Amino acid sequence: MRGSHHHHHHGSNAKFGLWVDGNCEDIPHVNEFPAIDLFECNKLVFELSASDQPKQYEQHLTDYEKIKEGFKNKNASMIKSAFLPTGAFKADRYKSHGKGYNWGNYNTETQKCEIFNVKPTCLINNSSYIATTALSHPIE
Repeated sequence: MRGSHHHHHHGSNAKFGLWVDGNCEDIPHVNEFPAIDLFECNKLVFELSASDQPKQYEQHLTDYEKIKEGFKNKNASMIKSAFLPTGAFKADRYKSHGKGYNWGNYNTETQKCEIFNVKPTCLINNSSYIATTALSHPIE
C-alpha cells in the first residue's frame, strides 16, 4: 500500500484561503517543495532569479556592519521562554541576508516545505532558514 494521513482543514496544497479579517487581506504564492523526497528547500532556481533583485540590492555593504548587533534585542537570554514575536519587531531580525542563498519558510503540519520570498506584513509564515554556506561548508 502507498497512502498517507488524510485530512480536511485549510492550508496551501490542501486548500487556498486565509484566516478571518486582520491586517493582511490577500493570499501570497510561494513554491512548495517535497524536501521529504530529496532533502530540503535548497534546490530552487527555475523562476526565482526574476525576484532576485526587486529593489536596490546592490548597495548592501553597510548591511554587514550590523552583524554584531544581531543580538541587540534579548531573545538570547529569554530562549527557555522566548515568546517568538515574529510580527511586531519582525524587521529586527536583520541577519546576514547578503549571505543567505536560502529564502523560504518551513511549516510543521504534515511533510512539506515552502520557498519564494519574505512576507511584507501578513500572517501565513512560521520558520525561515536564510543562513547558507556563503563560501566554506565544513562539518561545523
